[PDB]
Amino acid sequence: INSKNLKVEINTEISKFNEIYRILEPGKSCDECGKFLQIKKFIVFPCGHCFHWNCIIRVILNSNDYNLRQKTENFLKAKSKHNLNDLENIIVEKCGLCSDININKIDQPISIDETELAKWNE
Amino acid sequence: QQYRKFLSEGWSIHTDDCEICGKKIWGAGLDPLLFLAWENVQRHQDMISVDLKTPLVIFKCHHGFHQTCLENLAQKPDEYSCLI
Amino acid sequence: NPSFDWERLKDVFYRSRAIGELKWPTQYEEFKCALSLTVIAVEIQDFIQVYNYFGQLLGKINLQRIHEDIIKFEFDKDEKLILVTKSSIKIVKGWSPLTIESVPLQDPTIDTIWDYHNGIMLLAKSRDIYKLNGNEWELLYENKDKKYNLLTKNHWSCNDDSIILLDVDHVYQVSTSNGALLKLITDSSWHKVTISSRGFICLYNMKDNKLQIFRDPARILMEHNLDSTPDDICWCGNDTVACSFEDEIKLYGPDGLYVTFWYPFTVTNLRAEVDGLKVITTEKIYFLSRVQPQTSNIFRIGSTEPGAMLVDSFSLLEDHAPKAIEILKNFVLEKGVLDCIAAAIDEFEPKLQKMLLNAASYGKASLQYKSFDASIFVNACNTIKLLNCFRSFGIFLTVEEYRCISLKGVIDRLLKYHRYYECIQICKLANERFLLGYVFTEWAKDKIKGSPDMEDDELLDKIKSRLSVIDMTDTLQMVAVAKVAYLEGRFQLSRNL
Repeated sequence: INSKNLKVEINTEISKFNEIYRILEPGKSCDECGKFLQIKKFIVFPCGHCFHWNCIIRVILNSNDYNLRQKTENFLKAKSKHNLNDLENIIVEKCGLCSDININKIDQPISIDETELAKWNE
Repeated sequence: QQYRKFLSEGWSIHTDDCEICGKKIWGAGLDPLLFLAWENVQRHQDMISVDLKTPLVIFKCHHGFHQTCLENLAQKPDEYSCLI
Repeated sequence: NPSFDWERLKDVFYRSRAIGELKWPTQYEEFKCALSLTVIAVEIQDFIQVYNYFGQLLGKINLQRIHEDIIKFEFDKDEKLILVTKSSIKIVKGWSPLTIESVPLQDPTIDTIWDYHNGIMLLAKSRDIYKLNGNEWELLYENKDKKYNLLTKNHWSCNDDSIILLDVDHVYQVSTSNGALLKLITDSSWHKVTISSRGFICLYNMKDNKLQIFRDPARILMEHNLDSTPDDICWCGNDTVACSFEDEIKLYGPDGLYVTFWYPFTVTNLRAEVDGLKVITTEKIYFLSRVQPQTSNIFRIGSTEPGAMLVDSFSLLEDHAPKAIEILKNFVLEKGVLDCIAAAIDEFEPKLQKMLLNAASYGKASLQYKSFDASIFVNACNTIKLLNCFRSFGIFLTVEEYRCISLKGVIDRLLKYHRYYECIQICKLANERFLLGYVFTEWAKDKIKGSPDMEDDELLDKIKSRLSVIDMTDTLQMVAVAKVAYLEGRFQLSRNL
């Protein structure tokens, strides 16, 4: 009975969530890229975030995560977009700054050392 | 799991403008007044005072609409519904 | 669960973290160890060694003999190691290009030195106060041959403002702003005095062992009697006095409460930094501190308020998901997410921070559409990065200490020790440009003032090729570089720059 009630509640919530977005754009807006939101596209997330559909795809390519990085590499962003639904689903999954992309970067194993210390040091 | 995965994803806009006043909000060709208005803010914060006080409204239909434009149709700002 | 380490005095807990393991074979600690801010200075027979908290060597000084047999060496607020001699005071600026400077007395005829603490001196006889200026002394209240009958140095301690000097009959405070004497007590026999940064006082008696912490005269905040004799009475930083007994620390509190902090090896010299009680052992380093209320309920065994159950929701997630979803209907999702965000800010291990951050992230989707600002989460996630990067080169610091001194204070401490590549990498990750050229100008000055047997063309080529990387215009003045080049034989290079 509890499982049936939970399933009914989940279905009702999912049905209500459809076509009820009602998200709003502020007088003038921008983020991540910095330049201007209204110049390329309107990839918008909740909790007030804005992206250009290009800065976000640049972030995932530069992100330290491996499986997601190679998963997008099948299309190479140039091979074939097909119906673009696959790219739309892949790109729009995280907030960009409030998600695991930046949380998993608080240790910074990267330390660029290429014997260049002999030049710009000592 | 399906319900949890459907509460953080965002949405884009595929259309180029609304369907009640034409114009354009996404593609190249914006009115220079909007570009000047953006320059007024985030540069010196001198004074943002202009008739351009219409915040765009994004929907699941991705069509997109203004607020004053929808207000012209005697629509209360609590039951915004796309015209499909 | 981290609750094992925590003990409990009245109404609060005290943490005991562990960071830094410095190795010395048998007794290389010996004696006469100086310690301020993770720059430990230790001698053995004829050498002075300076180390970090990670055991790496940093420099070497006291080679050859400078005469004027040394009595003490102390650090200061700018890590410029001061050395006190019999007839003058020495200050060291450059380690490899040695630049020892000396300041003598204004009249080395009668009496030279008794002792010297932070910004304050004391001569042998006719006890008088001299304030330490830039490179000279400033006179203060003059003794009328009726001040003190003190017997040893343990009868006075300096501070930022007050210069309270203990006596055997009457404690006599002196205001350093005007150098004005003022009696404080009428009947006492204290033998040891300690003072806090905020102005708190602590007075020992070494007979009927007891303590008397002071904020103002005639008011007693505590009369905690003590047993046996302490060794290194110290402070935790405007919080509570601390005492130790060889291989033990006995933290105290109101109504005579006790806290035990047993450690394996021993307790060597101890410091009393701000909100810290940095303990140096013979093999490792500890950071005894105190819990804070915002993080005192998430990890506390048994909790009901928001927090410590959002973490429970996240831990329960991935199994029995309906239960985890149903949990988020009893506690308001405002205090819990705030505490979760401002809970990983002051963590040490890079594993609890990840869990706290992802738990806090799973605290915003269920919240209202536009009711909570998202800037706090980004600010916390960005401020974790700087501390994590800092705890890689050797320097260790907390969030509160990082507030006391600006980023320039951190950059100077590492520019001092001839590490010109590390610094330039903090500025990139910290996303700053104002303090960029300040590293380059120092590096250029040191390079010009370094190797004298160079050639003008190649030196200019290097000094201008290294400028290509930097693309920023602030504090990049090279007029000083040209002047210091002109200050010595190189004139053509100075003109060409």
